[PDB]
Order: sequence, then C-alpha cells, then structure tokens
Amino acid sequence: DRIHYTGKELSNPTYHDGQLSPVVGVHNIQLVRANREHPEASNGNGWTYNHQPMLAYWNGQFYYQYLADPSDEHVPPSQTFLMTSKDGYQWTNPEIVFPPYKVPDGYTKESRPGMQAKDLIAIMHQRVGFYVSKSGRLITMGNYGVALDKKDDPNDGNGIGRVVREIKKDGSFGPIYFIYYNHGFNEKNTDYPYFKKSKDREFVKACQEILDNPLYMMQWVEEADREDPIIPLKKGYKAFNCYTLPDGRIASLWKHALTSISEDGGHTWAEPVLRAKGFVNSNAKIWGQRLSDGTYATVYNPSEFRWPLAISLSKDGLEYTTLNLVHGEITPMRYGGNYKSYGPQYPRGIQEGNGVPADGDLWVSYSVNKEDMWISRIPVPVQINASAHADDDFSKSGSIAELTNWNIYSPVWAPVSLEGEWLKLQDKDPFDYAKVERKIPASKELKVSFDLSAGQNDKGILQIDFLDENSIACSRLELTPDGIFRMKGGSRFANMMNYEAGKTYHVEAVLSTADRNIQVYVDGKRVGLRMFYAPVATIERIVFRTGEMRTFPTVDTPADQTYDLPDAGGQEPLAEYRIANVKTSSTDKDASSAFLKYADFSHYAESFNGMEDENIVQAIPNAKASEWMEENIPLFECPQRNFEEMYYYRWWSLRKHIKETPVGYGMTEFLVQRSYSDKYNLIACAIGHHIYESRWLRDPKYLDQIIHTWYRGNDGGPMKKMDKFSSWNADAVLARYMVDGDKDFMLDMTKDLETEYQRWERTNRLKNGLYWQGDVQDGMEESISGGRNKKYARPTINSYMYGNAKALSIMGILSGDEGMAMRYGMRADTLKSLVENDLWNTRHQFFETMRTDSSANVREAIGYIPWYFNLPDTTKKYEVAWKEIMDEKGFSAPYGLTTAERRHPEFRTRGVGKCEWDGAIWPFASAQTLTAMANFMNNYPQTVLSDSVYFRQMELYVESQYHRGRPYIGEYLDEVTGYWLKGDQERSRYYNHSTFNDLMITGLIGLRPRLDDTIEINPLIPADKWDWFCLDNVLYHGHNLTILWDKNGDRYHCGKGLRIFVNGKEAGHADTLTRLVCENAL
Ligand SMILES: [Ca+2]
Ligand SMILES: [Ca+2]
Ligand code: NA
Repeated sequence: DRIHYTGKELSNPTYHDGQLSPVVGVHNIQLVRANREHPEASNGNGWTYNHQPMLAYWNGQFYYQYLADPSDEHVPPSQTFLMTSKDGYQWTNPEIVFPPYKVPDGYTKESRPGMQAKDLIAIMHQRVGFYVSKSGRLITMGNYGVALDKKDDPNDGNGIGRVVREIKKDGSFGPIYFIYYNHGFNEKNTDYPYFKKSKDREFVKACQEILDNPLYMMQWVEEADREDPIIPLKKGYKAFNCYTLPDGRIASLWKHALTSISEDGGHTWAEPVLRAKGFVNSNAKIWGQRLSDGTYATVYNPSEFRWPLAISLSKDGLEYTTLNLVHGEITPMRYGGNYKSYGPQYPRGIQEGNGVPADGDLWVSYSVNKEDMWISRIPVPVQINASAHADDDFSKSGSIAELTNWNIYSPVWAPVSLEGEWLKLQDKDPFDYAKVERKIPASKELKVSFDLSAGQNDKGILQIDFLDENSIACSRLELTPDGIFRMKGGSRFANMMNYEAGKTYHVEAVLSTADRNIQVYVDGKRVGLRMFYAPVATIERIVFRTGEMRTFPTVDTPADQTYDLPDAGGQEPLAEYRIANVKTSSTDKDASSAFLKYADFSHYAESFNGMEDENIVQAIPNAKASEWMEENIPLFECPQRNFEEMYYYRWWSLRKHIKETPVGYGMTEFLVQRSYSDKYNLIACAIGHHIYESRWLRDPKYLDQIIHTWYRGNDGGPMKKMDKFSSWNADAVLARYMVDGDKDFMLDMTKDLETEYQRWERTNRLKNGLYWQGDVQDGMEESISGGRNKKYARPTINSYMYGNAKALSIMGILSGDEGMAMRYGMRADTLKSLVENDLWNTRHQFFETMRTDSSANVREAIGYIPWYFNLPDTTKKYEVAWKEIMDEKGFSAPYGLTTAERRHPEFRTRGVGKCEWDGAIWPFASAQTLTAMANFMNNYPQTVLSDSVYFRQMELYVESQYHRGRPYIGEYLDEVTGYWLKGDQERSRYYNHSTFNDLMITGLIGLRPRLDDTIEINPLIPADKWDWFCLDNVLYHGHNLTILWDKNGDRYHCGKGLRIFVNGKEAGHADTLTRLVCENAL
C-alpha cells in the first residue's frame, strides 16, 4: 500500500544529533570545503554556495556531481562540478562538467514585466545527474534555468533546457548536447547542438533511453515545461526518487516524504499522493533505496530543521521501524548567502541501475549548509548495536575504510587517518574538528583502556566523552591547550596531571552507573575520581573529539545568514592526537550475552514468584531466583510465547532443587521429604537428567558440588542409595565435559565412575551378559513389560551401561590410559551386540524387554533408549521403530508421548493416582525419547521423521506443562486429557525428574556438544515456523556462544539467516535452517 514509519523513536531538534544514536561504523567524509579566500582546484576555485549532490558508481568508481554558484542561491554565475573516487575516501578535484551558460540577451518572463536579460548567466538546477545506459555508457546531465533577480524562480518551466554529456572510461568527457528544450528554445537559438546530431550512434541511443524511461521523466518535472506530455505525472512533486519493492512494484518518495506506488514501471502512480504516515520530514529531501542485503533504508532530516541526517530501516520497503543517526554534526556556516540554511541536507544516493559499490555498503551524498560537500558510508547490513566490546589493534588495518567498528567524522582540514598502531586525529580547522566514536555493548559497569599521545601540549583540545543512547555524556576527560589532562566533575574540573607532547600514556577509565562514578588511571596509577556530571543507565559509546561542541545553531536561530564569519578562510595551528589499543569490557552479569539482555526476560521470574505460593525454600529462595538466573542461564527468545515462557520457567523451577548440605550443594528430585531418599532428601533416579540439564548453568560451582555430593558426600564415599536406581551417570559426566570443557573435573571423577560401573556389573548381569533390572529400580514401577522383583533384561539398564562403558572408554583416551580405553570399549561393543541381537524383537521391529524366556511383546518408550546413547547401527531395519512416534496406536497421544504403545491391551490397566508406567505420559520418559529422537535425526541417515514431527512433540511437551492456567511440571499426566495425575497434591509441584532446556538447546536450537574445537548446530525447527529466534549467553568450552536465526534481518540487524557468534564475533552463517559447522572456531 504505502511507505510509512511505525517506529517510536523521535528526533529532538534541540540537539544537533537529535539525541539519535548512530548505526555502527558510519564514516562521514568531507569532499569539498568551501574557501573564498584561498581558492584552489580542490575547493571549486572559491565558490561558497555548493549544493544538490548526485551520485553514481561506474567502472569501479564513484561519480559525485554537485552544483555551485560563487555565493548565493539563484545568483549567477552557476555551474555543475564532477569528482570521482576508486574507494569513496580519496577523490579527484572538482572538474567543471557543465559550465556557465549565457541566457540570450532579450529573454523575458511574464512574471517580471519591464525586465530583460542582458549579459546574464543562467542558473543550473538538476534533481537527476546520471544514467548508465544498456550498453554500459555513463551519461551525466544537468539543466539551465533563468533567474532575472535574487527572488526569481529558475525552475518555473520557462528555463532554457537540459544538457547531457558522456563520461568515458579514460576520465575524458564527450561533447555537450541538449537533450530537452524548454518552450521557445530550439537548435537555432541554443549554444550546444541537439543530441541527435552526434555521429556516435551508441551515445544517441543512450540519450534516447533516458527519454524513454518514465522514472527519469519523473525527475525532470520541476524544470521541464508545465504540463509537458513526456512527464508521466504532471504535478510538481519534488525531488522524485524510487525503488523496487520485493514484489516488483515501484515505491516513490518526494520532498515532505510524499509517497506513492506504481505497478506499471512508473507510467502511472497511485492517488491520492500523501505524506508518508509517521515520517518526520520537511523540505530538505528524503532518499530511499534497496540495500545490497535485500532490505531497505531511508536517509533524511527527521525534522522541520535540516538536522540531523538520520537513517530508518525496513525489511520490506514499506514499513520503516527504526531511527538512528548518520550525520549529527553541524559545521558553522562560514559564508552567508541567499537561501543557505543550516545543517546536513539534500541526501541523494545511487539510482537503481546506476551501479552497486563493490563494498556492498550504503553511500549517500549530501551538502552541509549548502556550503561544504560530504559523503557518508553506512555499513550493510546496517547494525544498530555493537555485539562485542572493543579490542582494537589499528596496525591490523591498512586504511580507515577497514575500521568497520568505528564511527568517523573526517573534515578535509580535520582529517582522521591511520599511522601504523595509531588512529590519528588532526585538526587545523577553526570551524570544525576530527571525531571518532567507538560504539560498544550498552554497559552499567565499564572499563575502557587505550594508549594516548598528543603531538603538542600548548594548543588544541581533545575531549573524551562516555555517552548513553540519548547523547548524555556521563563524564568527560580533556587534554587542554595549557597542558592539563583533566576530568569534568560538574561546573568544576579535576586537574589530574600535566601532560607532555610526544609521550605515550596508558589510560584506563573505570565507570559505574550504579555508583555514578568514574576513576581514571594513567600508567597504572589513579589520578582522578569523580561522580558522573550527568547520570545514565548504561554507557554505549566512547567519543574522541578535537574540539568543543557548538550550541549554535538552535531551534531559535534565524533562518537566514547574511554575514560571513570572521577569518572565514583561515587556519588554526595544527593539533594532533593519537590513540591505540582501544579495549572495553564489562563485569555486568549478562555482559557475556551478545544480543539478548536479561532485563528483557526478568519479568518471567517476577511473574513466577507472584503467581503462586513458595511452598518450600531451599538454597536459592524465589526472592534470589532472578539474580541467580541472570548469573547462570543462557538466554532464549522466539515469537511463540509458550516455548519462551517454558524456557524460563524450567530454569526457575530447577533452581529450587539446589540444596545446601554439610558437604556442599545437592540436587533434589522431590522438594517434599521422601521416606526412601538418601541423606539430604537425595534420590538417584534422575541424576542423568539433572546433569544433562544443569550442564548449561554458567557458574560451575553448583553442578561440581552436586556431583561430588553424590560420589563423595557419604564419609568421603558414594551415597549408599545410588544402588537403588539404574545409572547413566558416566555418560552424563562425559556429556557435561562436552559442554564445559573442564578437563580436570572430568579426569578427577574417572575412578569414581569406574567404581560405580563395576558395582552394577558385579550385581546386575544375567549369565548371558545382559543386564537385568527390576522396573521399580529403573524408577518405572507398574510397567507392562514389567518387573517388580524380576530380573528381566530391560533396554533401560542395558543401554545405560552401553553408554557408561562408551563414555568411560573415551575418558580413558582423554586420561592417556589406553588400557582403560580398551577395557571399556570392549564392554561397549559387547553390550551393543547383546542389545541388537537379544533385545530387538523381530516380530514387532522394536527394542523390547526380554523376560526370562521370551520377549515381553510390548512396545514401550524404553525401546527408544538405545538411541539416547547412539547404540544402534545405521542399518535401515531399526528405523521402522521410530514410525510409532506418529501413530495414535503407538506413542502419539493428544498431550505428547505415552510410556507404552496405546494399542496394547494392558495399556493403563493398573489403576491411577499411584505412579504407573503402563502408558501415561512421564516427562522423565518424554525427555529420554526426545533426546534419543534428536540423536537419531542428527546422527543417522534417516527418512522416517521430519523436523515438524520433532517440533510438534516439543510443542505438546510445552502445552502439557500447565496446571490451573500456570506453568507446571509434575510427575506424570493423562495422555488424552492432559490431567496431571496427582491433581493439586504438593509433592508433584516443581518436580525435577526430566530435562527440558537441554532439549531446547541441543535438539530444537540444535547445538550438538562435542569433544573437539568444532561448533556444530542443526536446528530441528521447520522452515517457516519462526521468523526469528536466538539462544545467547551460552558458556560452551570456555567461550560465550550465540545462535540466531533472522529470516528478514530485522530482529537482530546483523544480516539474514542462521548465524553463530563466539564472544560476539560471527563464526559462521547459513541462508537456511540447516546443519552449520564452524571448524576450529574455538
Ligand atoms: Ca542521479
Ligand atoms: Ca578545530
Ligand atoms: Na536515542
């Protein structure tokens, strides 16, 4: 329908930057600095009215066109300049491309009776400057109008006409021709020939293409004859620009952000043409374009004043949702003049078809004060926030174009440059300064360090500011022209030290928003302490500026400037400053998170604390839970409320189970006191789940102690009641190691795990080698396959021992113990063979319990446990077991996965309310099944299960975890009705007998933990399920990981697709949700 802005960000005209934070890495580069007193080829020979830039990119070079008069708008003479650049930073001198033109003596207008042209030069005015033809030729164009006096309008449709000339590869120009005559002008009374007279056929064709292109005729309407047939839309909407939407329609913009749409390539336009809703814009043009990443951007003055120059982003070219700074400085206007107004203005970029700059970035031309010509480079994809702290070595960059993480403001007479290890700021400009800004992650506690050298100590100024997102500086450091390094404390200053020229000082600044103070160190010694002179919530920028900010102009400054500033073309004596080795860091609890912040998720803990009573308090009360979460949890978001809420709930729930004991932390299963528990209410049944879930907690002390408590907490030895439940704990301890990388913890636990393994091996094997367990001792009383006081070979304990054996073999190799590797690897091969040969039921095609004589002939959830440890072979015959996931007669039920196949005649025949494992949904089991299903989907060539199937079962697990309208994790539930089968009984509340977030992290998001330095992800989310999601703040192998997905690029503004970050630096990328492997990125 129409271009519009729905962002809530407004620009405040009382500040020159609008209080807008800039996008990352914007370089503002001055191209032309007007100087009447010292005219030179490089400044257009002293002309001080310079305005209306045009931009193209052709044959590896930028072409920058602008117009100029000696001092006053519409006061002749008037001409058009051209400049070129390979890189956008270093430009050739302005070259006159269309020169002053004689208005014929005797010219008149109806609006000026009695006047005639005599010895009068025309006024130039163009809204379009460039066309690249189909044959790859570059045409530049301009137009001549007539101003009979100061007040006359050259764009009245009574002008002379429009001219063109070819720009050639070699830098030369072809001859000037007229392409359009205003009424009354023709070949016989104009001073350049008509374009059709050229003997260059291909040039003539190139010009003819301009005339046949309605998008170009739309940009001739202001100067062309009124009502001229060749103009598609005849109303004088101003400074037309357009771009192509993703569906191929064309969206237009004009001054005041008037906007329309064309469905026929620009021949006709939708009425009524109205201002783009929500856009703040006035008279100084708005530029819109498609970017190289497929998204869209507008650049404009978001204001009734011509400042700042800002950028708004859109994923689709219609809805714009952001507002940030491009250019926020205002050079003072040095030379007065007719219609010159203050600030950066008249933005204009490259038309579609007129070239794509090789760096992929967004380049926009504009003037400042209609006096100085500028360009800005904006990196694409356009990033709002910094995802990592600074740690910058400038010697690694050959030129400023490589300072992707620095915002740079570089006037011709105050340029920014590199000099080996140094970022250098120079300043000889009495009216401007050099300025660099390092945007960093918004921080409450901040350290900033850098090396600093000044080329002098008796002149110049350097201000160093620490800024929030609204340009509030909380503190300022200054190198003064009387040789003092000082800090601003309020109205007064702290003089910290005298500084000398040519000396390198190591500066460290420590800022705390909560304590509201800054401490400054030089060469390791504290030299300054002060309160912030302005309070801020967080600090996001460090700014280095070779001057004081000017308050002029304000919203109260008069519009017109008739004076020149004193010494308008003079110089200041040169001041230089150099910085190197810029580092920032934060001790904020969530500083390790690159995109997500805990403050946006703390509402979950708060809601959970308020929604119901706290029945039982262990080591971490509800009152401490949010703080604990902020320290310990990876952060997650997605667009589906229930998944996100469950993520946070299950962490909040798990945390209740951390218990203080005289031997350190323990982890409970039931919060209520159980009569069969070991010391400190410990129950061994779900330890494997406890470790798999808890391995993601960032502070290792909890899980270190929980494990040591089980194995050493009973007079230095293992808890006695570990013998009451089957164990996959050696597998779980290796799984922990694969997340945290802590070799010494794992190596030190090896003997304890061997002792555990050997006990089970001694007590629980049949003569044939298979393990037996009573179903009660798997924690699964009243199963169909069964075994209260039976010695059946269940695929529970056999797979677990397979897993423990395999894990202990691997721990042997990591120990350097090759004997142990073989001893346990042999046990693993032995058990794998026994499970495959003896527990695979060939009638059912399913792993099942082996009773004394024959199979139990019941498909149970326990039959999927072999895949929890990747036990089975890749052969096709085992696949078919997984079909029962999608069969209502198998495991598929309305609330998720049953513990026994629904077709079985003994399904749920042993009563209710007393913990029965003959069919009801048990999260303990669902978690096993889902872990196994993920392994199967990741590690096996497999055609039975899609992502939709896995996602759907995770969704049902989510939906099942509610009770009385609130998140709830209990013991077990009805597969058809969803009823949690202990009802409102206290015992079930916050049950810790399963995983959830381990499944979210390793299956759904798909982080696959490994022993090596390679990162492997493979999300099992279908294509088009979620437009975005992110898992952040993950502590994996001593590094902080982020995994994110952003289909349209607008959730995180770091590009489209699937991305992995390591400590906030991108490590890999894919266009789709699919397997992504980053080799040796750790
Ligand atoms: Ca152009
Ligand atoms: Ca200066
Ligand atoms: Na702001």
